[PDB]
Amino acid sequence: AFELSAAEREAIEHEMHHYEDPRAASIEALKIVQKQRGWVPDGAIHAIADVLGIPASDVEGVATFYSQIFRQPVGRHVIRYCDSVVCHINGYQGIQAALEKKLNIKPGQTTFDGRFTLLPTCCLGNCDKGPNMMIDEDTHAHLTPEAIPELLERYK
Amino acid sequence: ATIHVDGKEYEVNGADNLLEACLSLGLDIPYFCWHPALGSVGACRQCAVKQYQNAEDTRGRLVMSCMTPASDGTFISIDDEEAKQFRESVVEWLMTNHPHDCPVCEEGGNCHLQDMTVMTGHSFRRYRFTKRTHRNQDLGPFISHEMNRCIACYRCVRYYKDYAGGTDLGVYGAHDNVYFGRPEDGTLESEFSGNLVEICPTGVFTDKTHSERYNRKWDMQFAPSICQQCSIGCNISPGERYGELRRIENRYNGTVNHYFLCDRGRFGYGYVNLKDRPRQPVQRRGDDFITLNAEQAMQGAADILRQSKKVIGIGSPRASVESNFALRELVGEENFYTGIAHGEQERLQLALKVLREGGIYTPALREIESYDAVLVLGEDVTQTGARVALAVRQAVKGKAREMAAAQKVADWQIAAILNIGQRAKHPLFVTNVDDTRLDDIAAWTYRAPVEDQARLGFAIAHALDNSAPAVDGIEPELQSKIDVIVQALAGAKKPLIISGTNAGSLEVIQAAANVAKALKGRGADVGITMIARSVNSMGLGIMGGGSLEEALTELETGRADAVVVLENDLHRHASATRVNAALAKAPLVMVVDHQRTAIMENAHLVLSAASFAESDGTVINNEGRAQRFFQVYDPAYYDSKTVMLESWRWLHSLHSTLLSREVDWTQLDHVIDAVVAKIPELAGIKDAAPDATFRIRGQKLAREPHRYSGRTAMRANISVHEPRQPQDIDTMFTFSMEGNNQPTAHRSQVPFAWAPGWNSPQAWNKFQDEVGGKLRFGDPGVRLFETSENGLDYFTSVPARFQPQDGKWRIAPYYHLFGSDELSQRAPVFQSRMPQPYIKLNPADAAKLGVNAGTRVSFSYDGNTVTLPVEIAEGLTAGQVGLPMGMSGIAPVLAGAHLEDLKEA
Amino acid sequence: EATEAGLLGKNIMGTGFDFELFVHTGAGRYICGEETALINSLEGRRANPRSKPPFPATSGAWGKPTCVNNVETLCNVPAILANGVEWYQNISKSKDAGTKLMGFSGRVKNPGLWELPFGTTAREILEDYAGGMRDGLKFKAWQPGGA
Ligand code: SF4
Ligand code: SF4
Ligand code: SF4
Ligand code: FES
Ligand code: FES
Ligand SMILES: [Ca+2]
Repeated sequence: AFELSAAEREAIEHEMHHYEDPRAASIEALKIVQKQRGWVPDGAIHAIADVLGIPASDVEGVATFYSQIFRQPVGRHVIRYCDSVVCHINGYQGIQAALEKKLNIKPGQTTFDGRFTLLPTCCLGNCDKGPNMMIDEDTHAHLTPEAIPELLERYK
Repeated sequence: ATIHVDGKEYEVNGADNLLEACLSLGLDIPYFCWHPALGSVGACRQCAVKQYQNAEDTRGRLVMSCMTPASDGTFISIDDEEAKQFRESVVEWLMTNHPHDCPVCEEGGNCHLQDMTVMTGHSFRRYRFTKRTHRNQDLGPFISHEMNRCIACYRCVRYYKDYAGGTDLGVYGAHDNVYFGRPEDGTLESEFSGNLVEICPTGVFTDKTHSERYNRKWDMQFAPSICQQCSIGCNISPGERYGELRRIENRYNGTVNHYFLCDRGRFGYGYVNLKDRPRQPVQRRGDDFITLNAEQAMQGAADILRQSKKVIGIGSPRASVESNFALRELVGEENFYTGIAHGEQERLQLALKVLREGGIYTPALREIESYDAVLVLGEDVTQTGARVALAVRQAVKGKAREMAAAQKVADWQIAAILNIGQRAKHPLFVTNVDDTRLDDIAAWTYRAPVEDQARLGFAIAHALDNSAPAVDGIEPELQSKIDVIVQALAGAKKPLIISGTNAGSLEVIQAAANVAKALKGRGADVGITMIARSVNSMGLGIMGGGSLEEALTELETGRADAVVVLENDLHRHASATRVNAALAKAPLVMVVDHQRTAIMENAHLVLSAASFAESDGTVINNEGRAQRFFQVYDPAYYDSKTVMLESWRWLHSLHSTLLSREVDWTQLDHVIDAVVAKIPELAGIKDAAPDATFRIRGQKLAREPHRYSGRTAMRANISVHEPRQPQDIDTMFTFSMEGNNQPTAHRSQVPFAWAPGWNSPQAWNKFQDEVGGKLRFGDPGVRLFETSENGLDYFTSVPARFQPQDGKWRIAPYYHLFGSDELSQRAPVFQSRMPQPYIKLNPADAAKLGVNAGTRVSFSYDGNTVTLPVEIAEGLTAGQVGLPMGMSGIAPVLAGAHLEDLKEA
Repeated sequence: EATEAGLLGKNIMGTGFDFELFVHTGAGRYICGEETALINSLEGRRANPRSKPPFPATSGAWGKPTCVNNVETLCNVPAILANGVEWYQNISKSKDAGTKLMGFSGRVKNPGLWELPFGTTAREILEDYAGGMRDGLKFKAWQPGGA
């Protein structure tokens, strides 16, 4: 059902060259597969294990330990709004309510169009400019609840 | 080292941690994540004690006793109020998410979590919120999975992955949603997965075979017994209820099998509970099958045997020493035949000669773990002698142990040891006809026909010692790999050479003996291990006798007109057509057995023998250790018409009725005395266990726990009158709880481990002199022979290289842990676990035949055409065909034989 | 750029010291910042921390000797070796040598980060650099060094 592409395998072997042990490229291999496919499917665990020479249970334990390695299918764009204490003081709850009103989803769910997946992430390391959001690779700071129905409309 | 626990002074080992040192002293500290065989990781935080700086310190500090060395002049407190409160808090935190499951949990009454909850004194719930729940997985036919009961102690992953070497069990997830299981549903692939039911302190991993017919631990009747499913002789505690064998627990033997069994021994016991077993003597008269009691069966058998001219007896390696000796006494020494084939007997006698005349020490199974390099020749250990494979894995991890010891890291700090020794390991060189399960840790695997494996052994022995015979025709790359083996073996302080009779090659055993002799001559502390086939193969080899072919010759020539077959189906050791013709020619066949075999249709009389569960006896280990197995239950307690006697009892009473026309149901000690009087090299079996007059302060040893229930109701449907308690005249055990099972009792045979406050398998800690060590008054069993003062000579019979000849196909044996053993493959739960019968072919041979993967080919052996589907074996070599030994229709005697007319059906 | 300029790689500055520098991007767990759990996550494992002793100095990444240091410590090092010991000891009259990145965040007038010597009081940081609390807010609590 799953087959690694040639570019994925070449990137995984290139990451394997950087470490003493080929096991150490497991997180990078999972992130490569996730970057190419949006998430890590079930056959990808055994594919990564077969390339790296480690058991599939080790790959699955790594993939389920880390929250950024997605293991269920997600939308085209992953909204990751900050949840920690400084953005709590700066009022992330208004941002979360605005996102849930605009998308009609609870956190951890995906829209029916498959466009957005809403996730409460950890502290984004941008606390002096809070509240913070991280769409797929872009960090948006100084969030206001009125800027969400404009911010979400440039991610088609 | 000196420690002070609660103001009391104790002398301990300073290389131990505080938890194991205090448990060895009889002190009770709760613990979950520590195991004596696994080391300390400090996960569960349950073992907290209070350590003080010195004697004049009162504040102290809470430390993990499993992670704290028992160094000299240590001051700790277990019953400190802060420590007790913290331990109770840890139990409470575990209790917050634990399901309300104890009545419907198979672990109940046998649960370490229950014991530690009671031990800390936590019985009041104040958590009011929800409990996390988990989905379960299907782990196969043996292990049932119930993830709600997990306390995240990480014992399963540490055992299964770090100890046993398995790859398909892991921990997944995070903060409090940690999941212990497989990546997906499927059968657990390790041969030692069954030890999870004792490793897991809760009811997550449970014995599914026991769960089908579940009963609680206090309701079991236990006995100390020996596993009958291969030659390793692991100590077991079979437990029964309502007349059927319910469970096989690990019985701790610090010398053999300490905490662990393999899955064959743990789950292949189900043949005892089969409903087609003979439960009463049956005499065939015409087409009728008259049922007899013991007396008239003995009288009729004695009359017919007295009327016959010559009676021969065919023993078995399944039967005990006493049973084979009783058959040998009944028919005479010259008329007694070992039930195995001539080649099998030759290899077994050579293995015995190497073990007891080669001058090289043969290690016990626990001692295998302390060797520095392993060479395995021809023996597929994981499928034939599995616990040796587990011990070899430990011996391989010994290098990481040594590297960590060089950095002053304690022996129990397992995570630091595995971090220091990353992938460094002791050398392992395995040789087989195909790939093995030891290839993941093997430094090198040689896949070759058994001639070439023997040639590799002879070449290694010649390279170590030039006085050994040389091998002509070694390729330069194979020579370089041989030199790698020689450099690894010559530098080892304790090299270990493992071989056995399962390869079907005498030359492999000769090559292994040559390698062991060459390493002995260089001053190495070399050990040699031989893996036999069956539970009492070595005992039958020591007793001796003719081969099965000689017995069949006697039957076919008419020189013998009466044959007594003891516990032997005879189709695993000879061709079925020849056996059927010989048994049809003989005018009297008497089969003494406990399983319904195919030769009972020719049998004039069938004596319903007892299995290991219903009998006592002695079996001889593959290392030459005599071990007693004791009867678990009386078969006639529930069904009064059951006449199921021990085989030695049947044959001794038959001999007595043949001589003096009176039956004589003897005693086990009398038969053992007869063995040690007539066969002097079996004289060690007297000291294997004490006789039936042994008492612990005047009382016998109990088979069942004190809280054994249903004493006046279990048989009440048969009759409201409670019957007589069955009397055991053979052994020191009683068929009741009116007996002793104290942990401090001066004995070595422990039927089951129970201590007050310790209902789980952790109760074995109380029965040991030190935790993880030996039993307190010595492990049971005695070595029959010592190491010889002088060794053997070099075997100069170097075989030639294998040549694929057209029309012939050399049969390469493939062994299966589930299927190759006879009685275990008769067990119903093995049928789901049994692989489909595949005939293994090289890609080139299948291309020559035009055969693809999965098409059915027909081959004729001994004039019998049988059809199997083809599996492509890349590791096999050309001119060889791979067959699964011991399955339906494929006898293990076919190993090494040739094949004819291999064509697509 | 440092590799193509000869500052990284083989035979740096003609001394003979070989050093290769890699960037390993994580996958988002807070426990990965703990140094032994950081070593476990660098080895491609689940980021469980390790018990000490042994410390990473003797048995760290892949069993080898390993030293884990924060970004700001390794940014303090070059000024120490470019100016000297006495300069680093003569910029603050406190038991904690050198400067430190300090700053107030959360409902203040100017949330941000400033480099200040050790021994700077938190009140002057909040009032001068952060500007104090915002309009119509009363200061009730503070955390000095994170969550
Ligand atoms: S695992 Fe133990 S404590 Fe939990 S439900 Fe089963 S018997 Fe009860
Ligand atoms: S499944 Fe059992 S052995 Fe494994 S962590 Fe959970 S309680 Fe411990
Ligand atoms: S290794 Fe052999 S003796 Fe031991 S449990 Fe397995 S089958 Fe039984
Ligand atoms: S608390 Fe939200 S970015 Fe740090
Ligand atoms: S037994 Fe010591 S912390 Fe688990
Ligand atoms: Ca008996």
